[PDB]
Amino acid sequence: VHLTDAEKALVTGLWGKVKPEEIGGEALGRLLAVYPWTQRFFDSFGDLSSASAIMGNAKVKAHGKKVIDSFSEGLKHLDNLKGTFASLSELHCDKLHVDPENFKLLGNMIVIVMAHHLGKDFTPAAQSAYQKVVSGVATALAHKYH
Amino acid sequence: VHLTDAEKALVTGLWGKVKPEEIGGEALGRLLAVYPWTQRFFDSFGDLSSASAIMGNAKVKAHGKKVIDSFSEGLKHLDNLKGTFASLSELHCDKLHVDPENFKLLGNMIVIVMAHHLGKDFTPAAQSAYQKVVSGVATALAHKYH
Amino acid sequence: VLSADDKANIKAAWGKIGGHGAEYGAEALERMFCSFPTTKTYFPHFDVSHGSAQVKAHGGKVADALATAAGHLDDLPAALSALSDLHAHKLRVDPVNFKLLSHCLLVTLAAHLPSDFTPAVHASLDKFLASVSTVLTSKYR
Amino acid sequence: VLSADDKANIKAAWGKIGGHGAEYGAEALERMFCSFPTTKTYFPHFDVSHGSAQVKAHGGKVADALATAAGHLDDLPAALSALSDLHAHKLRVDPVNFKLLSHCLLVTLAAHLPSDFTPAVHASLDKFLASVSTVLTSKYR
Ligand code: HEM
Ligand code: HEM
Ligand code: HEM
Ligand code: HEM
Repeated sequence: VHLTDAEKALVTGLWGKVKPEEIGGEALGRLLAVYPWTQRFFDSFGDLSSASAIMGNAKVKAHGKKVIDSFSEGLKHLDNLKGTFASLSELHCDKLHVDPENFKLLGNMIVIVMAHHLGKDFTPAAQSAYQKVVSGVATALAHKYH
Repeated sequence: VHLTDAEKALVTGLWGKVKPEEIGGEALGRLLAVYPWTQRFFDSFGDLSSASAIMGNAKVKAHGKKVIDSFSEGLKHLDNLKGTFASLSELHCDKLHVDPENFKLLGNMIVIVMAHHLGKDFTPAAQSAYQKVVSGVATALAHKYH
Repeated sequence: VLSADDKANIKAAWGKIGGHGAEYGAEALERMFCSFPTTKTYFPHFDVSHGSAQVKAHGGKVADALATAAGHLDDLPAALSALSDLHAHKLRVDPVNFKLLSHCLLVTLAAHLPSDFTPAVHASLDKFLASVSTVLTSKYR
Repeated sequence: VLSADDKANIKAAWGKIGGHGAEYGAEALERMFCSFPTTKTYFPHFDVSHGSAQVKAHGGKVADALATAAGHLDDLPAALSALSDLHAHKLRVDPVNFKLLSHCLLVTLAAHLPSDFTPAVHASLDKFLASVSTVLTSKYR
């Protein structure tokens, strides 16, 4: 949502320094391992019975890529995350029944995974910009909940 | 935010059946008693050392009225809670440093106080409409946080 | 932890509930489904219309568990151990939902017991339900 | 509760932190102030600029408390009892802020210990910090 032009540059600059597929696979996998109730939604994914199984699971990795490709498209529309995620908001609410609190948790995993990959380059200022982004994505995903 | 015209009527109808000053004094007082860390913001209010002291405190009751008068004005602008609470969002963030999670907690107290006063008239459908209202007020109050 | 006064308030409140436990549990559930529709998928076989039989029966199970807990304020982890396994390992209930049901039970009690639901009693009951929810979510690991 | 594997992961991780505890605590605090500016008012005397001395000193106090806790995984309420009084009764810290600082410490560890911060270790450390925060917020009453 409201990031300055400079803040947007900070975000998009660092995004070009990571490999999105890795960020997505690892963020989703950490979500499943750190908050195991989230596994309730992924019964079709097969073996999620340990962190090793989760990180070795092809379906988790593939789904992580779809999640992160949608995140990447969000980064190109920071001034309209509500519009950008409207269809996905409907999907998560009407079809999947995911409580919106979990959007915040996955956002937090994306933040932690970015720090894991970027190290000291993920400064306190960079983290603050990314928290604003994931907060906005979570708000947008929760918008069509009814 | 998005309430149908009928949902708005349900909300405003029941609002005309309570005494706002009572709702405000009691919601704020319950906030202070149920979640005591919130008292960190009200050192100037004097004795908040027990539920009895809180409910007997003139400043709490007076402040409860200001809070509820702002809530009442929000009920007249349900299609623009963001604009309606923009100045108060700035106040709570920049001057008061209240974490936005607490807006949700006070909203919950307003809901419980409405049930306390209205009894069976506060139906599951009425509660759902009011949850949408307080969720929207909390979102609006958090909007200008930076 | 729960103070002596908390325990007094919880005992007093649950005495006032008495035979209406199942009614209030059913209503708490109905309120949760209405305000927070995501919760309905935990009970796919339920008719969740006002006054339905399966809702009333399940409300009774919840009420029974809470009554037993109210007589076990000093050993909740032991008393709620079997239910903690069921909700975490089997049902995999999202922890947010315990907060949702607790809020709806408090709404239900306020709506039914206005003379008894004082601010002090409300504060004690909020702690009681939060303590119960804590045990019920303790075992994701 | 913390499993045997959790305890193993927490011990391994804190061994890897070793002498850098104060640095990481200071950074966790800086990250919290930057991402969540509401938290700054808890420390009105602080210069919160990058590398400030009071932040480093307080980071060291937090690090010391966490190191002691990591050697007390089976008696956290007893070990953190004095700090629970300070944070609830005196500082009246909003419980949300413990989640904020815990997240920032995890960010800090991921940024500094990439080889060691595996998903399994992350899950264990999240439980450790949540367990510590629980004790620190246990005493509002
Ligand atoms: C940053 C937050 C999130 C984003 C951007 C996101 C994005 C997506 C996308 C792009 C899809 C694919 C839809 C399609 O291909 O048609 C999807 C599906 C799905 N999402 Fe999410 N999601 C998020 C959070 C969550 C969370 C927190 C959960 C559960 C805890 C969740 C559960 C699911 C499930 C179960 C599916 C269906 C997967 C399948 O059947 O293949 N999502 N999401
Ligand atoms: C529904 C949510 C809320 C509404 C509608 C609201 C509204 C208001 C209003 C109208 C004022 C008066 C400003 C003025 O007179 O210039 C105010 C001040 C204040 N608010 Fe809130 N507020 C809400 C939530 C909270 C929460 C959750 C807290 C703290 C936990 C809080 C703490 C304060 C404080 C400390 C003041 C200054 C009081 C004084 O010095 O007299 N507010 N708020
Ligand atoms: C105060 C908190 C709670 C208490 C005391 C409680 C108690 C119980 C009890 C005693 C049972 C056993 C039912 C039986 O044997 O027939 C049960 C089952 C169940 N609970 Fe809970 N529960 C609580 C919170 C929740 C929440 C928040 C959810 C989900 C939103 C939930 C979902 C379920 C489901 C899906 C079942 C299985 C129902 C069936 O198969 O008939 N519970 N609960
Ligand atoms: C892992 C969680 C935490 C730990 C282990 C911890 C530990 C400590 C310790 C050991 C002290 C004593 C400092 C001294 O004696 O000089 C302290 C003080 C303090 N803590 Fe915490 N704390 C935690 C979370 C928080 C949070 C989330 C906040 C607020 C956002 C906070 C605010 C404060 C403040 C304001 C002081 C007094 C500082 C001073 O006067 O120098 N703490 N903490």
